[PDB]
Amino acid sequence: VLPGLNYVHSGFPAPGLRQINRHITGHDDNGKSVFLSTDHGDHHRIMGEKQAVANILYSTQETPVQLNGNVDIDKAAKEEPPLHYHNGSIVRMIDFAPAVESPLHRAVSIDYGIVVEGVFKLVLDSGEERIMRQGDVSVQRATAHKWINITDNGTAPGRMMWILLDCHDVVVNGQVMEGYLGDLEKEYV
Amino acid sequence: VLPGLNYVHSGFPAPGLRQINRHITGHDDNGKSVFLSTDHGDHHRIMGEKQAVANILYSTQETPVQLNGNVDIDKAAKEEPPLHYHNGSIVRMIDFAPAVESPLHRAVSIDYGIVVEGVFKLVLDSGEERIMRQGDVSVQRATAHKWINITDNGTAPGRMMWILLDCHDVVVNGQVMEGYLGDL
Amino acid sequence: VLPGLNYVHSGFPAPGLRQINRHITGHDDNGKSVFLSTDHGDHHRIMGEKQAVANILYSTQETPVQLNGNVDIDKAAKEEPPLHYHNGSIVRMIDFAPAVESPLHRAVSIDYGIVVEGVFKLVLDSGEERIMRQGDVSVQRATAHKWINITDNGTAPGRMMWILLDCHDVVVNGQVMEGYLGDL
Amino acid sequence: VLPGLNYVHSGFPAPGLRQINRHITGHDDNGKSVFLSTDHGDHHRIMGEKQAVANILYSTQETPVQLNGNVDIDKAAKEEPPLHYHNGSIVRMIDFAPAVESPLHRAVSIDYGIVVEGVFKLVLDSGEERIMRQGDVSVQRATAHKWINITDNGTAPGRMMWILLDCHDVVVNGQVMEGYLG
Amino acid sequence: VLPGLNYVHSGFPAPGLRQINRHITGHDDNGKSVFLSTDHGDHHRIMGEKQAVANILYSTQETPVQLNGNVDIDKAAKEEPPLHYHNGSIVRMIDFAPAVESPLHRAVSIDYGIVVEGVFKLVLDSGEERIMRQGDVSVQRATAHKWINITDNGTAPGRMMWILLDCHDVVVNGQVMEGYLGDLEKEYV
Amino acid sequence: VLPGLNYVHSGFPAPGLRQINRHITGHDDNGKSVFLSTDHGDHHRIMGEKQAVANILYSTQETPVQLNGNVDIDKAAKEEPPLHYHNGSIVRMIDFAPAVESPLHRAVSIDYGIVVEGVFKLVLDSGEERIMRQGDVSVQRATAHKWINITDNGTAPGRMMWILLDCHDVVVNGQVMEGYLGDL
Repeated sequence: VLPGLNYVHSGFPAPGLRQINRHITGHDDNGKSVFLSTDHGDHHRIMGEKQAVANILYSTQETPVQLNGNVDIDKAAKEEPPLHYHNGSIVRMIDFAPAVESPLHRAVSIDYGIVVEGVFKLVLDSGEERIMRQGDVSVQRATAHKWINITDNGTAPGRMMWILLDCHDVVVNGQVMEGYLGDLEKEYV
Repeated sequence: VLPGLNYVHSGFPAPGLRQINRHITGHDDNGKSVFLSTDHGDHHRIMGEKQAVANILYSTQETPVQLNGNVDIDKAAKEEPPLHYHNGSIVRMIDFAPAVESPLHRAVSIDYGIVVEGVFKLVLDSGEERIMRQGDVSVQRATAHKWINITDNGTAPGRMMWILLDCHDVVVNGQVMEGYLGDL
Repeated sequence: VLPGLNYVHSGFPAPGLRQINRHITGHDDNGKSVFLSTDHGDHHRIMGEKQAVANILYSTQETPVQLNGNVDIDKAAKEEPPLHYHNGSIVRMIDFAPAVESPLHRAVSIDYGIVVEGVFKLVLDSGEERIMRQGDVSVQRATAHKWINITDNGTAPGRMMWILLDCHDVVVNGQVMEGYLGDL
Repeated sequence: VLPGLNYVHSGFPAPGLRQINRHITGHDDNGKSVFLSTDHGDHHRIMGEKQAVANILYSTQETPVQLNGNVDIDKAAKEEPPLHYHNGSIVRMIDFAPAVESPLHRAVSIDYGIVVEGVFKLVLDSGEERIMRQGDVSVQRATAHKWINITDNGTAPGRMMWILLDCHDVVVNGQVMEGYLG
Repeated sequence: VLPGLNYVHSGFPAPGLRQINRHITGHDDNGKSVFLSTDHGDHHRIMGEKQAVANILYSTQETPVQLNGNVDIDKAAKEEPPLHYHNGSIVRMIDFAPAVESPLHRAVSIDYGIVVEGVFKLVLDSGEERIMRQGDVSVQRATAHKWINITDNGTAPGRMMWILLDCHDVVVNGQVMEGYLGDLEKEYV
Repeated sequence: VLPGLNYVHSGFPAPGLRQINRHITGHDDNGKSVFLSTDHGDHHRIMGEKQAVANILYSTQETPVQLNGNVDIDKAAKEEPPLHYHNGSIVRMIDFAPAVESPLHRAVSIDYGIVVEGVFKLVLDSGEERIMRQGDVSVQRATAHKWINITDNGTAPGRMMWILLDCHDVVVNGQVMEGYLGDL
């Protein structure tokens, strides 16, 4: 019995989770600050056997970010970003079906994670774990981890949000700690 | 009478809001991923007349981030960051006392904002406004803006979180839109 | 200014409200009771200027209900039902944008209503009114009424669910109280 | 050992669940739509060894419903309805004590069910199941089933509401699927 | 318009508020500690025009309390208690209909109060005021005050609990701050 | 492993629970009722290996309480109170870390306890148990017991509040039911 099989029958948001509002601000051609768009995000991707849906709320591809000509908005909208942009950022929101586990993986990236709804178990490859509840924040520094939805004893969906930044390769005793994705590689090709 | 006057009496968290847990992961000498610390953030700063309190959960000063020797941790904890870091990031959580309202201002920054708890009204300098409830996200693109806590008709506290990133100067029709800190 | 202009930007569900699961049971080869469908409902209809979205959870067009060969399933899915079915039922769920309110209307219908999420004001053409919160239940006996979403002082979406049954024309003082659809 | 033994100690509502409002509208003598009632429902019945309590919010005994002279209100309040009405409807609300199970049963009836509070498990006679959280909707088409209240790992109460309508008898492979009460 | 007119149609609890569980413990004839009762409280009382309902969870009429022979249980169930007991305690829970105000009054007793559900406003005779949300605690030291239910802009019910203990008379510069109940004398003894 | 080991890293409130407002009223020099203080309680005390934290909201030391000259306020602030006060009262609030248990103990006092947030299990020395959810009240009459935090399957913090009053020694079969603190 695979957890969360076919739970996500309508893309984002997953059943039991609220639809969201993404506001994007900008400047008109008279210098006034205006609201450019209100939507449900972008680049909704169904993951696993319909066990989770991802939602890319924004992305940047350069540092510092160029906002003139609304170039940043169109680079974010015209292409589905990969796991992680070099010298840039991605804001990734994921809806988890009940009891759904992500594979133990490592992205070479510093990742600010915040639980938006539910309870999540952050497990590392050393066995160490932390239970993270709503509002809890993590600073994942290119470490090997897996995320586990444990909301209501594995019967409720949960939602998490990540802001992924670029990092240099972590070296420990002259050895580069290599990034790997396991079963998550099929979800970003 | 000033909104939120002497509401925050014990720093972070503000009355009515929950204490947080911040987890920072790292690497041990053998090469396994380990949890380096669990705490309530860093560099708490009272704002206004005890009308708010800020919480700096992390910050980076270069891109790509240098993680070796835990130097990112050291820089993040050594000194309180300014409004915004060139070629870097800041995670800033803020608790608002009831009905507390920020000054109209512009930071030359792109800001990812999420409403962690409460109901906030985002006001831009053109009068355009959007009410933001828990879970709603904004991409503030170097815009002159104002944040208003309106949770439960101005009787409850609210909490926001921003991730502030470095951007180039926004130039509209030849004129640099310069950022002002302002005051109400 | 319209109460909910362009709030519902992605159909059902409305922003701030949860996606649902609709489960339909049935019988298989050898008379085992099984699940036939788990979906988001059927017959989504944007109402107003994206001020509301309606969801038809189920409907029947006859009494008693004919279930053999799954004909009630086919009828319920093959065509979007009207306001109400003669000799039938409709399970219609509606999401209201903030402060959105229905026009003063009458249906020749006995409607069971339950507030699923939010707070609503039910006003009759007499002026009498009642505030209904979650779990509260209404039996509208072919009366002329309004529904006003008032959740969080007009800043939060709400959701109602109705079961609409057919009824005979109500007659007062020899007058048939004619149903009218008001504005919408 | 019994899941909800002696939990419901004051009728409706059960400990941990909210008291409700039921509003019934009607017409006065000059045609104005007015409110006739505000109460806690009707025909409250304790079930089992005080493991649950039912609340009948309304019922109709004919289709289409006859509203004139308020004879429907009279019929709905004068006698406790049975499990279901022929050519009729019943709105039944049930507060489940923690972990309380419903017996495996079948009624010849189409039931619209909505979780009002808590988390329930819907098990059918073939073993298949679906977990239903607040706001989820089920259409029970004369199938054999049970309801298990699993709210907060069996330590919290939950509340369901059903609208039971009449159906024709279900025949599969020439056999009429009989009802039973387990 | 009377704020909570005919809102409490079925006594305790008020519509929109939860029925409760009061557990009372004691000792068996063998010295082991046991649960003596589980119920919805005692001495339910409708206040005003079905505008509120009180629920007296327990009371004591002596200091220190005598628990032998269960005489404190019988004394608490035998009579409905007055506003406050001399040399004793009263745990009074009150369900407020939406927007219901208590009258300005002064009970000569120190009252611990906690908001159980909703948002209440505590206004004092000088006009000073505090908004009290679920979880907040007030220590009422024989002051003249009034409680206002403002839950969800006066459209939702709320619930307060109090523990009323005996105090001496408050004397300010020779003057006795005398008790008075205003409109609330209707609802006691 | 020890439940809640090092969970409460920043005193009161524990991570996951809200900061509180304690309001104390009194009289000014003219005889008007005014608010004397708005704070987070008093006498915060960590318990166990950072597994819980207690917050003494108020206390009295005499019956009836003396309030003139604010003597009761001073007596409540100047000393951290013991387990219970003779002829007096203690309002004790305690924040439990996930899955945290108190030892089987007896205090010779009558305790008015309410669940502020979470779910607790009250186990008595006879093995009988009750599950108490938010808003439920217990009257403890000098009985041997223990408190278990079972909030969200042992993974969430909980909060109780007691009011302890003095009581005469309980005698059962000519033997005094001695109080004891216990050892896990």
